[PDB]
Amino acid sequence: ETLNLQIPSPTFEGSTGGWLRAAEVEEKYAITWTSPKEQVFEMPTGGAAIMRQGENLLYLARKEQCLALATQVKNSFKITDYKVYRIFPSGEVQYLHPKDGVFPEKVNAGRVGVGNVSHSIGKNLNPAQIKFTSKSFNG
Amino acid sequence: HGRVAMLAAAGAIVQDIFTFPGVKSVIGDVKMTSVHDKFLSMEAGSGKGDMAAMHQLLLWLGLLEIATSVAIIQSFKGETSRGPGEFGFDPLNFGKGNSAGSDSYKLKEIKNGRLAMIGIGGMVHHYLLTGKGPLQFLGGIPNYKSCVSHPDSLLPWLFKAVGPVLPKIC
Amino acid sequence: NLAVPFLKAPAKLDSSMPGYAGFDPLGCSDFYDVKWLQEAEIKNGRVAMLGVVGLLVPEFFHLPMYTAGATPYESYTTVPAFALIQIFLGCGAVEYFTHKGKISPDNMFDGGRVPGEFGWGKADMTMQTKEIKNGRLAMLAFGGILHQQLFTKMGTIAHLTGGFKPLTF
Amino acid sequence: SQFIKPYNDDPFVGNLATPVSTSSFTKSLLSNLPAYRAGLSPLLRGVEIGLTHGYFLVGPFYKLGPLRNSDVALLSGFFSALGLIVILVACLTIYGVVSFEETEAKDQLQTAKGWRQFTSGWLVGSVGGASFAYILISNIPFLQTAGMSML
Amino acid sequence: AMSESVPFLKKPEALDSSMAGYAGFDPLGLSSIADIKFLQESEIKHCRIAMLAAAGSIAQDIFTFPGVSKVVGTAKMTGVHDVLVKQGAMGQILLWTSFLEVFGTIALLETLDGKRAPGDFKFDPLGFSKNAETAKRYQLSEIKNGRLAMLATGGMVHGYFITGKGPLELLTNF
Amino acid sequence: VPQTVAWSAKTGAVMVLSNILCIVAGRYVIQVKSGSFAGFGLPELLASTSLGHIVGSGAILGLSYVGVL
Amino acid sequence: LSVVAQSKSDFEISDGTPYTLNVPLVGAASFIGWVVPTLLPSQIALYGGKGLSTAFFASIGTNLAKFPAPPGMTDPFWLLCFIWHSGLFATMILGSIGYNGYAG
Ligand code: CLA
Ligand code: CLA
Ligand SMILES: CCCCCCCCCCCCCCCCCC(=O)OC[C@H](CO[C@@H]1O[C@H](CO)[C@H](O)[C@H](O)[C@H]1O)OC(=O)CCCCCCCCCCCCCCCCC
Ligand SMILES: CC1=C(C#C/C(C)=C/C=C/C(C)=C/C=C/C=C(C)/C=C/C=C(\C)C#CC2=C(C)C[C@@H](O)CC2(C)C)C(C)(C)C[C@H](O)C1
Ligand SMILES: CC1=C(C#C/C(C)=C/C=C/C(C)=C/C=C/C=C(C)/C=C/C=C(C)/C=C/C2=C(C)CCCC2(C)C)C(C)(C)C[C@H](O)C1
Ligand SMILES: CC1=C(C#C/C(C)=C/C=C/C(C)=C/C=C/C=C(C)/C=C/C=C(C)\C=C\C2=C(C)CCCC2(C)C)C(C)(C)C[C@H](O)C1
Repeated sequence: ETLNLQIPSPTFEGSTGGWLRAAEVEEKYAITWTSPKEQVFEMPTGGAAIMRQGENLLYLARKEQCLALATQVKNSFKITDYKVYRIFPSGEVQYLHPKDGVFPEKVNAGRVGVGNVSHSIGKNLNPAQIKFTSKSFNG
Repeated sequence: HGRVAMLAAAGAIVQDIFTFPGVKSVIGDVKMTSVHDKFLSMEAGSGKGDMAAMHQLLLWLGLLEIATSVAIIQSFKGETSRGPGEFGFDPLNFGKGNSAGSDSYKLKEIKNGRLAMIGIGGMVHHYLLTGKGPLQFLGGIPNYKSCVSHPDSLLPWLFKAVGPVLPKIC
Repeated sequence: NLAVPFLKAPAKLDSSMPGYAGFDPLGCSDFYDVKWLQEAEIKNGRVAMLGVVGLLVPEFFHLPMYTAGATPYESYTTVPAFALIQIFLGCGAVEYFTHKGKISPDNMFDGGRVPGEFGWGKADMTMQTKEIKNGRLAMLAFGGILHQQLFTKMGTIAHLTGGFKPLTF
Repeated sequence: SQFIKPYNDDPFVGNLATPVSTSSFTKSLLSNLPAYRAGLSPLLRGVEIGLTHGYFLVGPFYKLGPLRNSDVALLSGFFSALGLIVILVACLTIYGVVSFEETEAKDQLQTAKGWRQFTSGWLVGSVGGASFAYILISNIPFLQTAGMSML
Repeated sequence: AMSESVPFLKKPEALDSSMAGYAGFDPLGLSSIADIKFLQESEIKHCRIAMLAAAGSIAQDIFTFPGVSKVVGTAKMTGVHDVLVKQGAMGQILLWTSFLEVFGTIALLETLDGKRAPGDFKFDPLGFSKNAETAKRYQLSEIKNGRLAMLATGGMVHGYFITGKGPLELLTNF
Repeated sequence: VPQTVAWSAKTGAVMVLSNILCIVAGRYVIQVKSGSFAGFGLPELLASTSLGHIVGSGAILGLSYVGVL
Repeated sequence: LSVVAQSKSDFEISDGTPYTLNVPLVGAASFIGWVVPTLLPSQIALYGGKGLSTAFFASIGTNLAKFPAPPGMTDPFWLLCFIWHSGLFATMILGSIGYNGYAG
């Protein structure tokens, strides 16, 4: 499961669009995927890179940058083998996506619903009713 | 500072004693810091004339000094096991095999240097107000009674609280 | 090599070659084929050898057809220019004949044609050396005599036998 | 041959290794500047930077300031530089108060004590360098003009 | 590891006792800025030119060639340059020394690569350096009178800029 | 105004020289096409003589300008 | 700054690529390769009968005679200086391209 740090990185010549000091002091994101070919893709941060046949590994500053690449890698290269990690400067590597092995748009058992409100959106409480009260506006 | 001051103190005394041939027909009757001024009024760049006396001193002292600049910079960063003041200058064997000299003779050098700093400072200020120069000042132990008319220096502002705030016995 | 001793031996030339002296300081032999280079040196030499006489003899005697101009150099501006045009095309015919249609570096030397040889014979290495060195000399002499007649605006031997005025322009 | 490469072998860091960024000439200048030179205390780094900055500060104030056409031009220019130096030192002090937690480390610039060392050196050097420029301009007529004394 | 000429300085890193004329004199560190072998070729070139320059100053005092007084009336040291640019002498010497410099430039590239020693043009027609021991002392003496002639050439031409006399006429007319 | 001269055989000579010069150059430097008897056609000949009349016209006008004629 | 020779120092044009700048050879060849053609004279008031290098080399000395004084706006020094350096920079650029890249 854990990120194998030794996975080779796509051939890239560098850009100014990569990550800055906040990645090495706050958090960094990584994406791995399997490629059947040695083909050119577009980096979210700049120009074009070449993914090596087999396993690739990137580091990006934002979670959205890893998923924007994942969207492109699945829409033009039909790679669905992508795993996104969060990396803290303490060395802790946090697996992110897909969170339970199944993509979010597919249902899975053992997923608990967060944020679900039992009524429709028009049935919320008026702000005056919950003024100087801790009660939440969602009923 | 001590070596320059020893040279300046001996220089002021001996300048009062005599002068080299032909110096008197050029500078005239100036005595100490004023002679520095007099040459500089007659030298290219600073003044207008056919002389380069203080400038030649600056040229060769400055060549030596940039050399010592590199020596001090090397000695500061620990790249050299050289002591302070040691330039290897000891042509006559006085330290009997070490140019640095003995502990006693460097203690002598430092102490005479400190004395000469004080002494040449005294001589410069005694000239700046009496105008007498070392040996006339030491002879004229009653002083301010009759003093030599001597020019304002190249830093005349410094002699502006003498009359207005200070007594100005002269 | 041996000519310019503070440089390396060219190592593209050898004492086998007719006029070899080890003199290739700029290393032109490295960048161009040496058969073509030899070829060009022999040809330039022979043309300039004819040119030295071409500047010398018309001073004494100019053909009755023409008018001699002022100097044998300046004579090309006073002979009919179509005469020089026919010289140019005649020399071109000789080039396309003596070379059997081969007029380029890739084309020459294909059947093993030796640079100097045009079929007038085979000569000793010494004899080929004589031709080369005399050719080199007449190249330098052609430069000297042409610019001499150009600057003096007078003939070569008349200038030499008469007061040897410096060349000035 | 290729002159541009990823920065420190990392293709995905936000920088490039260009001749301006990483030539031997650049590395030399950066490594030998007082901010980055080895064997320098933060106080000494401040002094060398301060002497440099204070010295050049005097000139624009003197030549182009409001009192430039007066005989108090050099005095006004020095005091203007001194005022800027004091304002800048307040900027340095407040940066140290808000940017660095208090730790024993003092030989680095980016520490609380090391910044306080550097600020101390910079103020002393700036006043020293401005004072040196004041002395030189006061005495040398070439510097008072733009070199216009020769014409 | 201290400099011989300047006892209080560290021995210059790029400098070595194998070099002819070495005394440990580089207090400014200029042997590190430019390549030492380029500097050696430059110094030796300066040495030989200024040796000819100093000897030329001295000889032009002592005598002049036949007909030179016709062309140069009163011009003595650098005035003769100004009048012989008008005549062809200076242009001639410039052309032929520049001709030689072309092969000197090839030889400088050669000594940069490392094939040739600086200042070494294999010009020993009279076999002066055949012994192998004289060759070293000749190298040392070449650099010594080369450096001395650089200083001397400067010191005469500036003495002539002052007085107009020229070297021997400066001495004989104090 | 730059002096130019009425057509003479000297003008013809420069033109002929320039045309031949380019015909030989065109055999060497035209990258897409028996030194002159291999692959020589009308578009190669019509191009080299077009550059000859460009080079020759420039040479004639320049040699008239400076006095060589 | 500094000059690197044809022979191998440890100078690197960037992070990890050593590259021999041929500052002696390029500067010498570019200077000579531009100055010698530029010797071509011209009876134009800017040149004055000399070439561009020589009229320029003449104008360095004339303005150096009046050493403190700068050359004026209508002085030929500025035009000669700009044209000479424009060709010189171009030959240096092209010379560096030719020598460093083609290596021969
Ligand atoms: C119809 C004309 C013609 C032609 C096709 C040739 C063909 C040849 N000559 Mg010949 N040649 C000719 C006329 C000609 N020549 C004449 C009239 C002369 C003067 C007597 C020469 C002198 C000559 C020499 C000295 C050499 C050749 C060489 C060559 C060969 C290679 C060059 C080439 O293909 O042509 C290129 C040549 C021409 C198109 C005509 C050349 C006529 C000259 C150069 C007049 C040019 C004026 C101008 C200064 C040229 C500079 C160009 C630019 C500054 C304007 C080839 C066998 C060279 C070689 O490698 O030996 C085989 C060689 O070394 N030839
Ligand atoms: C201004 C002078 C000049 C010019 C025009 C050239 C031109 C050329 N060189 Mg040369 N070179 C020069 C100086 C110059 N070089 C110097 C000083 C050196 C020594 C350090 C070299 C060393 C050198 C080598 C070692 C080699 C070349 C090669 C080449 C050719 C192609 C490569 C190149 O540089 O592209 C330049 C491309 C062009 C010039 C054509 C493009 C056309 C546009 C309009 C460019 C114009 C640029 C500029 C405005 C022209 C300025 C001219 C002047 C006013 C300064 C080309 C013909 C190579 C080659 O082909 O071998 C023969 C090769 O191997 N060069
Ligand atoms: C810690 C100190 C380290 C250095 C110490 C050196 C001296 C220490 C001991 C001194 C005690 C003896 C006194 C000797 C005094 C010598 C005086 C002297 O020689 O002065 C030397 C010089 C010039 O001063 C005079 O110059 C005159 C000609 O004008 C004469 O030639 C004299 O030689 C000289 O006295 O003064 C300076 O050094 C000024 C500082 C350097 C200035 C360089 C030129 C200016 C650069 C400006 C360009 C930058 C950009 C500008 C931006 C646009 C501006 C419009
Ligand atoms: C080192 C080295 C060498 C060397 C050397 C040299 C040249 C050494 C030079 C040494 C010198 C000159 C030392 C002089 C010190 C002067 C002093 C202490 C006096 C200060 C004045 C005072 C106290 C006063 C006063 C006064 C007051 C205030 C008022 C005035 O009106 C008058 C008055 C005078 C009374 C050599 C070459 C030998 C080789 C050797 O192998 C190594
Ligand atoms: C302009 C012009 C032309 C000309 C010309 C010519 C021929 C010009 C030549 C100029 C030259 C060669 C000047 C050299 C100056 C040497 C110096 C300053 C060295 C000083 C040594 C020092 C400071 C000390 C050194 C040292 C000492 C002992 C003490 C410390 C140690 C050390 C540092 C080693 C012409 C021909 C066109 C004519 C025209 O009409 C005018
Ligand atoms: C050439 C030139 C010039 C010049 C110049 C020069 C050379 C100026 C030199 C000035 C100097 C060296 C002054 C000395 C000051 C030392 C002092 C005041 C010590 C004071 C007091 C005490 C109590 C010491 C006490 C001490 C003792 C008793 C023992 C206890 C400890 C201690 C406290 C350390 C100008 C400027 C005139 C311009 C002119 O145009 C050209």
